[PDB]
Amino acid sequence: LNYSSRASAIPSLLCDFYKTSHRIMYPECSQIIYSTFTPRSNEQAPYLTQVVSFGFQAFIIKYLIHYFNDNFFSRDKHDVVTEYSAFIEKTLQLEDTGEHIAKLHELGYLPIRIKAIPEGKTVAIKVPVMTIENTHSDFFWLTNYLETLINVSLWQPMTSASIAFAYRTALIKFANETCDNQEHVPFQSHDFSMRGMSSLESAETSGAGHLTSFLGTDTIPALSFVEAYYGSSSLIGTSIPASEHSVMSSHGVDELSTFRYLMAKFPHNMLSIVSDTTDFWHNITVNLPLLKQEIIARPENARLVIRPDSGNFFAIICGDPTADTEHERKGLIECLWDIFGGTVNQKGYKVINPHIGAIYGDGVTYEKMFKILEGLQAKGFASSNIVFGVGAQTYQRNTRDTLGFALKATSITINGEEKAIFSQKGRVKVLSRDTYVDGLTSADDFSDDLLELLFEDGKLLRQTDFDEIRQNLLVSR
Amino acid sequence: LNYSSRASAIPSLLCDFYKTSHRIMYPECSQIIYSTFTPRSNEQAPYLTQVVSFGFQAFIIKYLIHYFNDNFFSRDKHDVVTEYSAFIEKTLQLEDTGEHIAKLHELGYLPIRIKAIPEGKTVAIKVPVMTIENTHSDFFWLTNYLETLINVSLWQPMTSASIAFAYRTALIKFANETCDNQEHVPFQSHDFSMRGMSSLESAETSGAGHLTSFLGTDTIPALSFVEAYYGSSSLIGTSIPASEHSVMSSHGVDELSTFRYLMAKFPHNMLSIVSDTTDFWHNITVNLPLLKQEIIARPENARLVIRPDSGNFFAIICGDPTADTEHERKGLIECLWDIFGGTVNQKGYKVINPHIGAIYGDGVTYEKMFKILEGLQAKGFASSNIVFGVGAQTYQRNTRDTLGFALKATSITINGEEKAIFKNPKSQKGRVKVLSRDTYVDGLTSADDFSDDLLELLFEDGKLLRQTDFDEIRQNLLVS
Ligand SMILES: NC(=O)c1cccnc1
Ligand SMILES: NC(=O)c1cccnc1
Ligand SMILES: NC(=O)c1cccnc1
Ligand SMILES: NC(=O)c1cccnc1
Repeated sequence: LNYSSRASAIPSLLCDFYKTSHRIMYPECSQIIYSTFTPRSNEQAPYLTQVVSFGFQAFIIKYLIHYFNDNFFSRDKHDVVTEYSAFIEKTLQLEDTGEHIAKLHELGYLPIRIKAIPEGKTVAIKVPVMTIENTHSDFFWLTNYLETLINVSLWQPMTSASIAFAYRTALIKFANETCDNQEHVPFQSHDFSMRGMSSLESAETSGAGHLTSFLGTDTIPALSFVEAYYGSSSLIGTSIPASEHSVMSSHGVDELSTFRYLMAKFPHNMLSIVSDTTDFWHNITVNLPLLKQEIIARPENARLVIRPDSGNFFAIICGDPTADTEHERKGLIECLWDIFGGTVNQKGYKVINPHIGAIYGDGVTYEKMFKILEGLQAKGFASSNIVFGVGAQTYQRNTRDTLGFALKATSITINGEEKAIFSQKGRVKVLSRDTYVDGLTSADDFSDDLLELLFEDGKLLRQTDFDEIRQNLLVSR
Repeated sequence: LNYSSRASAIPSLLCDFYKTSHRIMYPECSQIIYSTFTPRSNEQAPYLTQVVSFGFQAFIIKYLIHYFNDNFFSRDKHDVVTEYSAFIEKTLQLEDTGEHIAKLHELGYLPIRIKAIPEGKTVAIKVPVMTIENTHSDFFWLTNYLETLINVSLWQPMTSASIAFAYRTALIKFANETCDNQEHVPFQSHDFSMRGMSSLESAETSGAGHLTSFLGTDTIPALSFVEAYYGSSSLIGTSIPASEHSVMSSHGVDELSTFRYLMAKFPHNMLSIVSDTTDFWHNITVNLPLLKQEIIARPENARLVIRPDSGNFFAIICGDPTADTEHERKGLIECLWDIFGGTVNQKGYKVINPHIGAIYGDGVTYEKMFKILEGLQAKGFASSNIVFGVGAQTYQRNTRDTLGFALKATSITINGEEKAIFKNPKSQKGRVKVLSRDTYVDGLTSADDFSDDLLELLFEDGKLLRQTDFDEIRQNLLVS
């Protein structure tokens, strides 16, 4: 959209250094490189059984169209080539005249053709999600030249999106046993991760990935990102006012006043109050009873949400048999049940008085979330009683090997002959969610391909919005 | 910095959402918020015993100066404020006039004062590396508001630089035991990580951190990133021509031909050839002897470097005693020793013929690198015989909890009184002064001394007050 960052990365050198040397290492009369992008393995995260296609549109627009147009094709040819040549002389000591860079510049666009799975659709592990190839014989080198830029910018949004989807899967499973409806699920995983992401750019694409399965986020720039590259008719994401530790302790030690003060500031909004700044169980067992009348007086769409931020994840929410105190043996959810109202649903699980709520957002991971819900189900509490603030220990603590993303070349054309290069071999076609076929030539029939032409020769050929992406994911279930 | 990328982040909403609700939550007559950025623990990575200060200068310039000048202060004001109000309107159903945003805009600069450890200096775990506060009473909320952007963009460069330092420390330690000199050390950790970083921005700052201790990198944007924000007189980074699997297999299964083809293409440069596309040990035990004559004829400055990319990291390099074949029972390094020349140095370790080299860059981690070097020294091989391609399993496989980074507010001024704020569910209180490398004092007020503070004033009221270049950073780190 209408803002801008100053950049240093040279468009024609947006790669691993060694890719500059590959053009002349290729056989003579090389014409076409065909490559595949694949989530090859989930042994490091077996709960990720579906890979959610997400991020391509943003990547195409930001880098392949805008970054190259703004900083390469728009600039003067002589300056761009002289910079490339000069770099290769200082760093490495060889004469590269950059004549291939100039030829590309004269072309005016990337002779690149990309097919990808529609965003919001999902595929099994080991199924290709993207293919790329060059469309002009002189630029065989360009396909793999772009390998570095492709997955430095795409593996994170898909891993985030696929993690979000797996969370929702677990949350729906629990709602089917403990809850009469699933109205709470779009809000049950709230993105907390921004401050712990490795950079703002990683915060936008990972946050955007979370928004494909959930409405709750604290990463405002992820909202702005989804709006700039995808768009939707309704609100992209939602959030609530919430206190932080500095706010609580700046009000001193009488937290009974601070609770009351903060609740007056947000009379008609949902409001989270971090409650462990001084003495958590004092807040829960002493001040919450004193506030009960004021709590239940607030409108239902303005519930007070209690946020612990310390102690063992399971014991705080579900309780510790190892005692000393019953409040510690019962845990937060049972304590709120004792204090405030509640009902029992058709499925037979306790639902807390909807005037009070609870959020745990302290290093939340998938197995911690799962254990907590298993804990609550065992005590007879509906899974809708807890919200999870999901942070960097979920969305930052990944690598390209979480789902095993690799962009590997699988077919080459030399002197008019196409040969498979060595998983997959040759050109690929995706038949369903969990099956694909390879060993294909460019003459074969791709009519029934799930991979959809996306970008070719500088043009975005097919555009989606975030409403379509989210609908595609509903159907995926 | 003569390029630009298109941006989506709204300057005045560039934060955790709940920070927008915090301004009206603070006590009335709040004036100054003072915060510290501290690496509190290395329990998750005990090999990181020192924190390398790195990344502040670039962050200040890119974001606190350029991004806010380009996208906020230079913009309209009515448009900038209306955008903020409308967002608050959509998302909180609350009516915020955006006056505080307008007051910021009328000010023309961030009323912000920042002290930091000079870049390249080093600090013990648990010592604050940066403090920030507001310089204008109306803008207490601004300190709070910037917490999210500060560590979304600063913990990674410091963690990468701190990892690089720990690597170099280990390599120097081994070079001291096994090697006559340590000229090999600046190239022994080569940055492979770019494709495995989570974004280009993270690749730039992590790669920059790597370049503070090492010259070898494949992350071209990390070089030009260092160029733009720091500058350097000496060489920032270097690399060599090297093949990839797609190059090898497009030539087919006759790799002996391919080797000859590739080394003919780069007769006057060092050249790495990935060697496991079809049959690794066939290339090692058959093709390398057939090429020995051709290899050793190449110039000093143009060695061939063999790149394994599969198998067990230790077994490939150091050998597997349980293995069924003699070449596998010894390592790649002993095999290269048998095939090509070698000498024994003053320290008594074998140094392979410098016409041939070896690089391992397949999921390299600090203990993996360490185990391999124990492997080679146990065999009597100098630690200089191997180069490590260090990838995303080192620089992407981190979180902010690797070094325990936390940005906490420690002092608030309310109605002209400074109060320590803290939680007791590090726990600093008040203003901090770093007395030495490994010690600081914290119960301070703004009236105290602060002479000779290791945290040195860096940015104030829109101005970068103190700037370094990449040479000073490397010099500080050498003396460290
Ligand atoms: N209470 C919150 O909204 C929050 C957001 C991000 C991180 N921690 C807490
Ligand atoms: N209870 C919640 O949905 C929620 C959302 C965001 C932050 N804290 C709590
Ligand atoms: N051999 C190399 O230069 C290299 C660079 C990046 C990743 N893998 C290998
Ligand atoms: N310095 C080296 O040996 C080397 C090997 C591979 C890639 N880059 C550098």
